[PDB]
Amino acid sequence: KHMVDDKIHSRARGPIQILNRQPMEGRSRDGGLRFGEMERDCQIAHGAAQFLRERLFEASDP
Amino acid sequence: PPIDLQPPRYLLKFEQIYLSKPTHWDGAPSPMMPNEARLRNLTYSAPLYVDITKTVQLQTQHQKTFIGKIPIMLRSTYCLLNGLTDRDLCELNECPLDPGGYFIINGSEKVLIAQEKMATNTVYVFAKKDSKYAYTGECRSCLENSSRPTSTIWVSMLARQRIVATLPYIKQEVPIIIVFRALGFVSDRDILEHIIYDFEDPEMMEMVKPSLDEAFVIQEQNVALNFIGSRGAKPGVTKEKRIKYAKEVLQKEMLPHVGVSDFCETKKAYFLGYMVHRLLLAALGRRELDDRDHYGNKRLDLAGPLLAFLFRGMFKNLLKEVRIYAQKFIDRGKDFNLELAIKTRIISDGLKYSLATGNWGDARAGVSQVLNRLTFASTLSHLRRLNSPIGRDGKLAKPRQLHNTLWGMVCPAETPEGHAVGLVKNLALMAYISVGSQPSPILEFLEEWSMENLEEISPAAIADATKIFVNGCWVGIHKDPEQLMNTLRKLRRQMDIIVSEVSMIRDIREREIRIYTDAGRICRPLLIVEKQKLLLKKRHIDQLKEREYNNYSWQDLVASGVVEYIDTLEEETVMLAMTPDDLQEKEVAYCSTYTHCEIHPSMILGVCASIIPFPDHNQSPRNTYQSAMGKQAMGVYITNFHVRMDTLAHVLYYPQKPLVTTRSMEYLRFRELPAGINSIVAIASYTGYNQEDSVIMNRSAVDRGFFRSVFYRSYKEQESKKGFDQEEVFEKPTRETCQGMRHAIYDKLDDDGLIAPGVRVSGDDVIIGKTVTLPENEDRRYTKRDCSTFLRTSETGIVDQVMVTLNQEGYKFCKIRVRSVR
Amino acid sequence: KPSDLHLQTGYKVERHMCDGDIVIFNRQPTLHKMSMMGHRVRILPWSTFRLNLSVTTPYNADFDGDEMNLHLPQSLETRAEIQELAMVPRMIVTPQ
Amino acid sequence: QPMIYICGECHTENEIKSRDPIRCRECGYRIMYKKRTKRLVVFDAR
Amino acid sequence: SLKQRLKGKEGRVRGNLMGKRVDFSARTVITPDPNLSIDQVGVPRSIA
Amino acid sequence: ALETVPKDLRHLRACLLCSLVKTIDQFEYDGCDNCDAYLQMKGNREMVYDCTSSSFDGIIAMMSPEDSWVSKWQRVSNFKPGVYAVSVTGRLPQGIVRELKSRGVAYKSRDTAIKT
Amino acid sequence: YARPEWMIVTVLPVPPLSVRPAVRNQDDLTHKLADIVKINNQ
Amino acid sequence: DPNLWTVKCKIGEERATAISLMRKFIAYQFTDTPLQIKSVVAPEHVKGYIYVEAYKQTHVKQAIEGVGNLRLGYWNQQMVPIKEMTDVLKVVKKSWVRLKRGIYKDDIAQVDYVEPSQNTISLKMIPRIDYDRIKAPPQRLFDAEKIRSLGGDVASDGDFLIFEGNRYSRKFLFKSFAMSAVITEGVKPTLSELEKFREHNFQPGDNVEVCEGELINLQGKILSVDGNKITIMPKHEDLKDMLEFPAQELRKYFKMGDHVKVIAGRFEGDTGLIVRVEENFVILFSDLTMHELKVLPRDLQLCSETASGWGELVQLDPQTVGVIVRLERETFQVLNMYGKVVTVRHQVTRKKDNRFAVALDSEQNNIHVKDIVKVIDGPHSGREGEIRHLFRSFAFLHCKKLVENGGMFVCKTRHLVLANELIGQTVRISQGPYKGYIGVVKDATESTARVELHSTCQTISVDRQRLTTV
RNA sequence: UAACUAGGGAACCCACU
Ligand SMILES: [Mg+2]
Ligand SMILES: [Zn+2]
Ligand SMILES: [Zn+2]
Repeated sequence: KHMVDDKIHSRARGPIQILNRQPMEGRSRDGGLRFGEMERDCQIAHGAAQFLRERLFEASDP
Repeated sequence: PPIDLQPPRYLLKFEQIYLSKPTHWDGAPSPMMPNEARLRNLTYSAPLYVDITKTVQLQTQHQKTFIGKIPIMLRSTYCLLNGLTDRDLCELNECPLDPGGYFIINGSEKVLIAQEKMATNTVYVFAKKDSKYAYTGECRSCLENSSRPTSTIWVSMLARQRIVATLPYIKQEVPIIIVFRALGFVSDRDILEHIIYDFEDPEMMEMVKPSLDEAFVIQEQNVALNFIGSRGAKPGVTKEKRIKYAKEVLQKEMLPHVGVSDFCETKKAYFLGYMVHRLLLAALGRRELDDRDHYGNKRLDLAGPLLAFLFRGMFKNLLKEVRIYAQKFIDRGKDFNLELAIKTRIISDGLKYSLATGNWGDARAGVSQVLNRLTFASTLSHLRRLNSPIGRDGKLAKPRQLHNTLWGMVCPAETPEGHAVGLVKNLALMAYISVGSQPSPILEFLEEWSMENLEEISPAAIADATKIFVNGCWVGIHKDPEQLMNTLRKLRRQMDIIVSEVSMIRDIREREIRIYTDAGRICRPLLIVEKQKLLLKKRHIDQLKEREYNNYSWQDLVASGVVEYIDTLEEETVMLAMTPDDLQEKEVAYCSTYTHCEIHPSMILGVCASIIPFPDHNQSPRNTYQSAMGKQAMGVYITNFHVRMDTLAHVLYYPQKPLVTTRSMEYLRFRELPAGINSIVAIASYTGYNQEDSVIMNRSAVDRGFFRSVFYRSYKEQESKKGFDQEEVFEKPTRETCQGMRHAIYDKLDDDGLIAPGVRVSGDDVIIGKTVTLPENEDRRYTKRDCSTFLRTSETGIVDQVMVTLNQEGYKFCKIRVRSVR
Repeated sequence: KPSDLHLQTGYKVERHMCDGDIVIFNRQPTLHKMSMMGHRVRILPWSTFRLNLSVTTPYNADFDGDEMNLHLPQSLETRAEIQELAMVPRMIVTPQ
Repeated sequence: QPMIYICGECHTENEIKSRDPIRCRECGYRIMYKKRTKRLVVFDAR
Repeated sequence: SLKQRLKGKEGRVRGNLMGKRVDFSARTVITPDPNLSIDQVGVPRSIA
Repeated sequence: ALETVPKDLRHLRACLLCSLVKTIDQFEYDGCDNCDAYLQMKGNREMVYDCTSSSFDGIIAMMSPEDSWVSKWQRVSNFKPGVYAVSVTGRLPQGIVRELKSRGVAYKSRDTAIKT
Repeated sequence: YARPEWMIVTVLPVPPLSVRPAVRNQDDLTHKLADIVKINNQ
Repeated sequence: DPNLWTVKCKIGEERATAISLMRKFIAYQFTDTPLQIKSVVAPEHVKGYIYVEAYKQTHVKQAIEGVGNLRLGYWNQQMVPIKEMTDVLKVVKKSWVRLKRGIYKDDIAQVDYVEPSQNTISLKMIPRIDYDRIKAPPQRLFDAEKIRSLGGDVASDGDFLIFEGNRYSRKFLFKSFAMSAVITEGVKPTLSELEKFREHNFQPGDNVEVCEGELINLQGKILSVDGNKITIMPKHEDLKDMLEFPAQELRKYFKMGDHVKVIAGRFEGDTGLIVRVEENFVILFSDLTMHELKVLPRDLQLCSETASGWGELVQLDPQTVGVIVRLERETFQVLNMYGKVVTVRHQVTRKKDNRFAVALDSEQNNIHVKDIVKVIDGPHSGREGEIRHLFRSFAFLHCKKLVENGGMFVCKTRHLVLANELIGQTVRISQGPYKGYIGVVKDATESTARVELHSTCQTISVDRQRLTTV
């Protein structure tokens, strides 16, 4: 049952939640992916602090 | 109990129940076919009538008063399509391939997952190695056909060597000798007669001696019951009303399975003596400890016990509401109106909520799951699924492991490999859960033979004879255990008195014989081996090949004394031949004392592990992973899929039966609704696109229809007649008239706001034109707002078919099934 | 209208990404720093992320229905940052 | 202007109105099936 | 409550401040390809 | 007895003298159940409207005034059991008060309300 | 910065509409604040 | 002495509970099951629970047995404390009334005629009805012609009228209602209700002087506030101590040259600076205009916020746009492109503003919104204003010096100087590689068009020269 | 002579890793 048209999604500045101005959840509501805690740790490890600022502030909810 | 109200008294009593056929209505009584109940999101539920009798005395009876609607699982004896021929089912748009066993609740197909539990009324000895107790006994005592739940008594030895008891509704650790004195047994010699059955082993008497010497201060029944009533969950006022609360606890709270009556003092005393004696044997090690995971120690609550446990509380709540109504309408002096007394929503909406949601109460969840209709294998495997009640995310392994007593009753391979390994299981093929019968013919048969009851014995002849139990409760003693077990088996190989499901177990090392007649035990049929020969002779195969002619069924072979159902307790006392061609021929002999023979070893597997070719040649994690994937394969999941408005239907163009098949696929009907295509694989390193678990496919084969599937998705929407402030209605919305209308194509819609079938739609195309009115259209020029369901974005396809109907509420209601080939 | 599609120096144009753009590619669970690395975009027809074979081992990604997450760096500054720190040639040898 | 629906079990066809309760005339069957569209369909035979 | 709005793994600190939903991101299945370099990913057109 | 107890909630009136709460039917048919011999409102409706109150606050079902501290605070201990009012708005005319004082009954007000 | 008499909430801050939303439909925090102000007026 | 015990009861049925307990006391006062309690209290305003006077809790439980209305207080009882038992029986306490029940709850009713039978009074009300049109509501005037048009239960006597449940109106409702069904004490209507039919305001931070006493001419800033005798704590000039003054001794004095606002009267809402402080006439100039505003000293306050003083594009009709210059209660004052200030209703339409629109001046230079332009011709020739909105041939100019219309006027732009069809149409690709495919046009341009193909799962774009409709 | 944005949550269940 796991087809790739059912699983593909991308997103760019689409619908935004009302409780906080972060993107939606899930591909059915055109939501974006979660940049979770472990990715925050991994980008600390890279030392990409401008990329980490771009993810966690600018391209999520400025 | 018949409820009584004190003024002239009157009592209500309910005596004879009536269960009609499922029927919908406002409207006239008409038989609701279950596919109609699936399509209009109805609830396939039969109404439930009962007669009333009231005495005020001035009695009046009230025949066939409507209690309420209870749901019916399909292919029952009270469904409409019981026993119908396959032509008749295909006239009803129901397929004959569907096994039933699921409820239709609001059009949704629900499956009651069988829930494991510890076996009731059975003494267990466990070791809390972390607590202050060395060995703790317990007995989850629960009387059959009793509205009250189980009430576990604990009898536990302290680790330091006194023995105490945790009783129900009593918060302190009561000593054992206090409870025996509180049952009217004042002598230490008499209590020691009820506990230790031999006075010639001084070691066990020396071990019970400190617990006996704890409570030599309290000697009277009065003082003992006073100490029982001290530190209750409901504490006592004085000497008065605390003697009665303690008498109530010893009468009605501990051990209801040995009886709740005034003469049941000594029976309860004998069974508590048995609990303390088994705890002493565990503290000696003369009997081993008990396993929590042995499946002779468990029961399976199926839909019968689950709906019974639900209906106890809901019928009691309906009685409580009738009592509230009668308390209101006697104090006005008038007479109550009984049809307004019994409100039907408390007995029907509760069943509908507990089956529709799965929150099993007003407690636990996940009991009624939505039926999985991707594959016929997934549908069968969802109807044969057991749920361990142990919660998830536990770091321990012993409730999850494959215990030895899962042999033949439950599949070893099939389990969800996520965080529910081993907890959720799938039943084996020939295993069958005993639906349970009444113990009373067995008790009459035992009193017919020379069994001596507990209220008529000396406590001296107990240890030289075998203690005999029925459903846990100890019914007496018998002197000659052989020729009793031969007689009970001789009656089960004939079905004279004892039902085939009922199980005898002679414990031979410790002199016990226990007969279980519970509802929930899990058995499987085995052949029967006299001296070293099967009883399955050639004439049975000759009469059994010629079925539909001789009318010689399986049940005639159970009646012939050839096969019989063995449960898990009785597997501990059986010598089981694997196959007859090896294990009745003389060799350097292994045992030569076989009692039963396995029918075929392939029947130890589940329904999804039966479709695996050569699964003994695989590795066992691979068998588990295929058991997961076989529930997910696309295929023709049902025969009437063109009628069904299922959400997410995956069907396949050209499914094939396997060239390499098992014999057991003939019985799952996998060659009739298959899932997958025979393909000429090659196992080759190649260009490098089959690298790390991927496969190279043939484009020309795929262009010839190879695994080209088709994915259906339905879309339901109804309008809502409300209090005039917002009013949905299906219509084609207009840009100049409607407000908030999203930028999409609305000329695909027809004149009623729906798509005609055979129309291409894509992502964010409208499928249902629906407009809801706006209350401030007068409070200008801008009226009713768009509330439309679009096609699900990043999907596309042709609208397969559209049905238009009325719902349960009488409101217009449309379903649209949209087809997309894959 | 075509009158405001003119471009003078200083406008931004949010254009669809082409070949040679840099993306961040990771797999939950991101255990170490080579579970989230920077790739260059190649536009291929069918609807999957075709990625190479030797990058399976840091990702622990065995293509049997694994799906990966692809982040795009929006500024040009963070694009140069990913190119100079988190490229998979610069993450061949691990520090652990 | 009326929409033609196929009467479920009856398999006959009938008109329908806006704000009309959904009932067959033959036996009052509640499930209607909307007829196939009148515009053209064309399939690439691939 | 407010303390229950903040205290969870799904709360404000961990659930929204630490790990948050991001724009400009895609998620699809990977399939192998040996005909492109180790720092190239072949993304679809409808993602791009 | 039960004859003192009001039959319904409609037109409940408290007396001006002893704050006895009864319906207008019971004042019309029985007078005052404590001191009608000093007031004589039985057989006259206008005497009831002059001698009972249309505004009262709080009721007391005085069952045993011989052993009640509430009867000590409300000064109704020497009376009969019945339904009494805590606060009574109203006043007798000067003719009735002077006639009661000529019979040795000084009129103490049952208006025990804290007026601001 | 931190005074012990300020720990006793003698005036309760009610947060704005950005914190608790409205979607016609109220927030759970608005229901509990309704309990606050109802018992306060009582 | 016995004590009082709280027993929870049914709400609204506490008086009947005391009546039933008194009947139960008299019915069993000679029997062998006596009520050993002493009294039962059900107050006038305490709603939800009653009081039992007894020496024991067990006497209360054995006395309330058989009473269903107290069943939520049957298991446990709570004693009123000893110091608090007097708080039980403690009671506190052409006109206008407000009706108690019905749809006219707490609405202002003018008491027209007091009927001396002491049952009802005639009340003049404003009808909260929908004139039998929605029901098969705010206060608005009684429209007799609408209820003669819509029909129903209606009877006309010229201006006198009977309608809809025996409602009596004339010219304005005149209906009888009970004195116990109205509150004849504590209404106090306002001035808008007079058209339909001292005070102290000290604020923290304001400056006040002392007019009388030994502490005279001490000016200090206000810390706290109370009702009548405030006992204020003013921070005076050159005094570290906090003195005490009531409200009758103080007065809102303000030094010349400060932020002032007006609290009430004709001059409210307006701000400014005061100029010269007389004995009581305090003259000021506003932040908006330079008109002399003379106020009482009590009608001033000290507030440091900037004045408010808005300016939207609304459509007077689809031929002529307008610009709002004044926000009012029920109307807008709107300045169109003609220059004619009009007064229109709230229910004009909001036009989409073109913030990138281009216009030409008299000297053929490109001008836009927010441009400071001089007027060299027309009726407004000589002024200089900022462009706020644009039309095909008109431009609206704002000027903070020009006090008329909030600064807005209009000039023609040539008197200034700077200082698809194919959508949703089934097409057939008749040329190219996709030739012969039937699809539906999703998007379309001058050049190309996106076609949802009926056959494949894909939407592709082709030229319009390649498409042929059905 | 083109009127241009999106709206909830909470629980359970299943699946993927
Ligand atoms: Mg994988
Ligand atoms: Zn028909
Ligand atoms: Zn009196």
